[PDB]
Amino acid sequence: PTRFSKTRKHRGHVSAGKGRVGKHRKHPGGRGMAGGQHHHRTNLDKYHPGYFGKVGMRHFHLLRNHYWRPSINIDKLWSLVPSDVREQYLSGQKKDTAPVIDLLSHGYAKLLGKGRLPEIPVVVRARYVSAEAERKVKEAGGVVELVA
Amino acid sequence: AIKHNQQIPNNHFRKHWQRRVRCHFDQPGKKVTRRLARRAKAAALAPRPVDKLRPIVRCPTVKYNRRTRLGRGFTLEELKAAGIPRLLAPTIGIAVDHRRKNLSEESLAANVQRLKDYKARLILFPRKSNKPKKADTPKDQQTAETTTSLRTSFGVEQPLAPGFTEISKSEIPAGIEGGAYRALRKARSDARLVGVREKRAKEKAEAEA
RNA sequence: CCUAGUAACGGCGAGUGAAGCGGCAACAGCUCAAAUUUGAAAGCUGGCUUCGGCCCGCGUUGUAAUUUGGAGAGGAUGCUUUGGGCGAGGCUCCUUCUGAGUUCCCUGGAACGGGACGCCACAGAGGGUGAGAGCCCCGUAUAGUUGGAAGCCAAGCCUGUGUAAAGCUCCUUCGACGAGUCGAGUAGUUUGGGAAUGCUGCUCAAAAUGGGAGGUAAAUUUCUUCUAAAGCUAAAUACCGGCCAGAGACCGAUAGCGCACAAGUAGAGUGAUCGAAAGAUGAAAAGCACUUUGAAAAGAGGGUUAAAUAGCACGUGAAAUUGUUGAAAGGGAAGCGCUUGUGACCAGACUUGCGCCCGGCGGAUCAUCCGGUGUUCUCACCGGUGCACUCCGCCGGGCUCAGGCCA
RNA sequence: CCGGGACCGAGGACCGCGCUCUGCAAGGAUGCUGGCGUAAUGGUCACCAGCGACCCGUCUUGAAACACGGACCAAGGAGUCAAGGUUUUGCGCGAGUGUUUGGGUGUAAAACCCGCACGCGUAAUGAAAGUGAACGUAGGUGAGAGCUUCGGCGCAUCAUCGACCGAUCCUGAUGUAUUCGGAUGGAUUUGAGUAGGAGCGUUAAGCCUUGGACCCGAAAGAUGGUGAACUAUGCUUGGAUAGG
RNA sequence: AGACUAAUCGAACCAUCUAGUAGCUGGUUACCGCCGAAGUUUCCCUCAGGAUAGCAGUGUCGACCUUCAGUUUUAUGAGGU
RNA sequence: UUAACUGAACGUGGGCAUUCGAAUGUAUCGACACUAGUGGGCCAUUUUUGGUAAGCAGAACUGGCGAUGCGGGAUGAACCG
RNA sequence: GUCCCACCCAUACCCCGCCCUCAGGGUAGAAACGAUGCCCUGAGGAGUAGGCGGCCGUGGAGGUCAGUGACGAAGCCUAGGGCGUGAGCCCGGGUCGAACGGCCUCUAGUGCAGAUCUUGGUGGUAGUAGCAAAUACUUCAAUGAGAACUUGAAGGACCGAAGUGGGGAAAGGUUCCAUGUGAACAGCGGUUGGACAUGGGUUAGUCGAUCCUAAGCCAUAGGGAAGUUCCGUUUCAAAGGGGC
RNA sequence: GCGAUGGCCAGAAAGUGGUGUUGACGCAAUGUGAUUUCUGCCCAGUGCUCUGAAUGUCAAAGUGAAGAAAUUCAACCAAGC
RNA sequence: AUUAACGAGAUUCCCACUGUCCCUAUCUACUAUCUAGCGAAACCACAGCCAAGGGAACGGGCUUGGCAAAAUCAGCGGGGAA
RNA sequence: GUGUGAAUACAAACCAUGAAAGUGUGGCCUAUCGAUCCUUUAGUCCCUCGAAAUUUGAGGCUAGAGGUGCCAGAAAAGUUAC
Repeated sequence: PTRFSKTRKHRGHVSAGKGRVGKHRKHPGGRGMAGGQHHHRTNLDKYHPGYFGKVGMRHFHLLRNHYWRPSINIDKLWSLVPSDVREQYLSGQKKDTAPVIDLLSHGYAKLLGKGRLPEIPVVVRARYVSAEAERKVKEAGGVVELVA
Repeated sequence: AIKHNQQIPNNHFRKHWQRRVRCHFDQPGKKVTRRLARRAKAAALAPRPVDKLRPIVRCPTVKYNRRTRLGRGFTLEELKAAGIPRLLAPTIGIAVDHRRKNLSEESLAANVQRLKDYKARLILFPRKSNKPKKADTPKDQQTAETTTSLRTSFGVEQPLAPGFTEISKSEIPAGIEGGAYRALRKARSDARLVGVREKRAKEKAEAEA
């Protein structure tokens, strides 16, 4: 909508708000990132430190699929079972059954461990697992298998 | 000419891009044309479905390894096991994949089940009405409700194996002897040192003897 | 569409920049060289023929059948499969036909305008007729209906039939597979391709479990996946150049294409080429008969029209600039701001209102009660009774209050 | 304590502070009277009169300038659009969010419905192989709006001392494919981290980059074509120039 | 003679690339209200120009925290005009 | 760290307000976000450098013109109010 | 030169009225309110470059006024009125002939004095500069509305055979002749015209072109070049013509 | 400078061209400028030209050695300098 | 270095000649001039009397003074930094 | 309140000197010098060459050197009197 924009309030004032001494010429300073090392160095060194230079080794023909392994913490593990079944377990009316959660189906590969866990035995099937995660799931009463 | 804190721009507008701009102002119009073509195709193939049977297939990378999907055609070994002539198969709507082959036995077993229950649901009008043959339909179980999609009636039942199950306590197994984190570390280090360890062993035996 | 502004290239500066996987649209598979039919060139252009054939020619330095890696050839074994002719009925194209007022009054030159009364509607999209017309006219909506030509799809019927050809299951053994090509060195160009991604020129020039590829140069030993140097084939995709059709929160004659008009025309240059300006009388020309002045162009009367303040220099007709009439000022500029004065011209406001007393006129009907209805449930409406010191309207006289401008 | 003059009259029932207290000069003007009821008061325009008054736009420390543009009138005439960022305002959902590449349907370029994948966010750090976030009621201290049984509990945020994850430098337990593994404990080191999630889509404004980029403006450079009717040189074929 | 090559020659004329680039001249269209500057520091083949800090506007949030001050007094230090 | 519970930092508990320990003001407290113009200056009292001097060139604290009309110096951006 | 009385006026100071901006308060058992309203109190107002807020106009789109109009819509003229501080809005009088407004949202090719701006039109200068090379005209009569530049007769002159004579090549294209004629052209006039209108006019065995070659151009045999095409004209060619 | 297997010059190339229907009393490239009288010294510098005994320098290809290979190390080495 | 002849080549002197000059005067033709007919252009912020002052340091406009009378014709080259 | 040059006070090691307390992180103090890319050396015994191994080769991480004097750092000869 152009009916309310600052260009409609400039009609009648010569120079259209761009100044009388500096007249808004075409390209004073150069096009693009010109002068990066010469007259725009102050900007490129107060901000963006690290722009120039080379670092690290290179890698020909990277295939991103080789590096697919999304993770999941340990406090969100209980959010993988439906709500109605979940409340039955946490409220304490089963006492004799344990859920076998399969991370791979729900789209996870590694089970990291960050939070706490309630003292109910479970069974986890993962591709990768961390040292801290293993300890917590084991002291709760369950075990973790490797499935590939 | 940067003036403030911004993100360093990179806009690939430096050729004569204005000469190659594509606008899709005919999105609804095309849709209408496609639907007209489908109805014409459906009317030409009067009693037959529109699509063609595909087999079940597992995705080929380590990512996406879990899901399954439809393939292109059935392999020659699959057709032979179900007992279907090599040349008759394409005519009756079953496809064929010149260049796929079966390594395991679950995909083989899955696909032969697919063919077998399809042949049970297949009618087959004779080539001439006045002279029926032995492999044709006997003209009395010939009137029934038919399907036309063949993608919904024969799609993948479940791409991903059930998320979770339940088992009685005191039936949960025990892990690997020492941990399940030490198991991974050990299995990694072994493959790292396969070359050196074997070489050292071989030299000692030959040198001693 | 996403991968992705990612891996990578780059005076590693400015900048440049793909591919695999994943979801969908559309789906369709195949033929030649390398084999001896060898118990019978079984093949083909041309000419003549009466339609059955014949003649010359091509060709054994290889024309048909058979085979193309999915295999296949050669063997057994038992099963199964294969020709013609009709054809209801349906789908495309053009062409015949389709409901309702011009009723009554007013303004107007002319109703398609205003008022009163009606009718049709699977049709109130659009245009014309003397001004905004659903019913004056063309068309518009729905499924049939008149007639005709050429094609397609197709329910189901009637007919032959073998040692000709085809398909499946097993096997000792065989199993032919594209050369100045692949590859290497060197030079140039190009790519994101980095001890060199593709292409091309020059030099060297292969092999049979061989060869290529496996994104960092080399040697040794394994592994994975395909089978090049011969060929054909619809659909999803691009485009307004050609032929047609439907539309727009687009422009409205200095705009919109250079062109709404006898526009790529008139015109300029030796030439390649450059390239405009220009829409609108009135409903209907009814485009001014006749008299008179003038050599004529034309003028004045007189006519047509609702209007000539529409007269082919024609709808409406602004400003710059000019003429006539009326008013005013002017001793080397004019215009302008604050404040009076003279002259000309002019908008407002006031011209009564309310109340009380007395007299006259006319009317239905004040308080109260009874019945019915509504509603905010205690306040009202309608019908009857109520009949003159009650109520209402008007006129005449008197009185209080207020109301315009300057002081 | 008594005179003389000028300018002004805002507000619109009582409510107040007071005094000389049947009232008042106390929280803002009333009373009596005259002429005229129209050009009289008032307004617009033209002219004379007293005082004042250099031509606009622009560059510039400085313009009325002997600085530049401008004879007059009518119409045309200049910060826009797209992709990608960023902060702020309004809206929907919320650990999730986003239908429209596509399909179904339709009174048909409208409106309505559908879901597999996918993008951003939910986890960081190293060049990399890799590893990967709780001792405490998710800590202690000083302030903090608010609540409170009055003792205290203390959101957001500010300052400070600690704890945990990755990288770097030391330390080197039980074990053992005897050369593999790296527990435990430290360090004037380091991170775009954790420590009871805040994001995704869309609307509007300012700003930035590439684009013809607010509008008009070069001396040059390249690709492809047309000219010896003037003039330069030459070839073939012709013509012309008294009398001493 | 840098002379002539269609009034054009120290490199002809015509169309396209082409709206070629400009740190340089010129212009940039209605009204009212509130706030209201700089020609200075550092860097650049920088000196008719840019980035950076400063001066300015708008939008807010935390309290109404009771803190602050281009100033004076009292006590106590430094200076070489 | 010291010969040492001798110190150093951070602390628990208690005591000292009856008056929180000079004047004046508080017509303006703290923090954050995004961004415009500017980056040629000139004049004056006092101090002062080069120059014979200049309506010349170059500096320090402050006040002005630029960006500002009004009354006075007859006239005049910088003077007096 | 020093001292002492009175007096004169700034947009400065004091008091009062009015406008706006900013700040602080009151207003529901609602007899209540464009609550974005009303009422009470105090202070302030200069400004280029620049920032923000509020309002007014133009061309189109959705909704609504059951809006105006041939008994006169839009447009234009008007020292005729009213409103607003202002951009602007509303009415009276004249001309004209078919469509047009108010309110809330959406949308943009949206507001002009300048740019030696673009196109079109018109002025002062101004009835001014000027219409002066090539020796030159005069009398009578006729036609005609009108005669210096039409015709006849008579005078006076010039070109003075390297002519202002008589014919041609290039170029021009009906300009040649007759009859008639309003306006336009013949830089004055015009009955006259190379102008305007209507008709007519160019005859070849003997004059040319057609035939032959010159300087030169282009096919064929061949060889280059990605190609449009460049070379090649007797060349490394099986190239013909005469009789019955 | 040149005896045609050649000198000077055109062309992208060619079974292509100009000088050339030419052959040193000729073709091609330069300087001075009638006649008369003359035209001195300098080969260090910049150019042009001449002979390869001298080995100083030296590319691709070729030769020898090490290595399992990529590769590295050595001689030999045309014209020009 | 000289050099006969030649030159619309540059330079100095002499004889004859003359309005080049002392020093100006007169005559003829065609315009300019007036009339009848026809009839443009450059240029132009507004315009057009001076002296001094200050000012962007040389004003037509400002301040202080001088002054100041309609409408016009032929010449002129100070100024309008034409 | 960026970089370069230079400087100050500690911490953890290993040392010199002195009987000892102590002193010493270049010259008694104020100047004496240098980015990205590339090459080269030192260090661990470290990571990678992405089908799997072993040795060559190459690429990485940390610290120095090869230099920009226009010294916050382009690679660069004249004339125009056409």
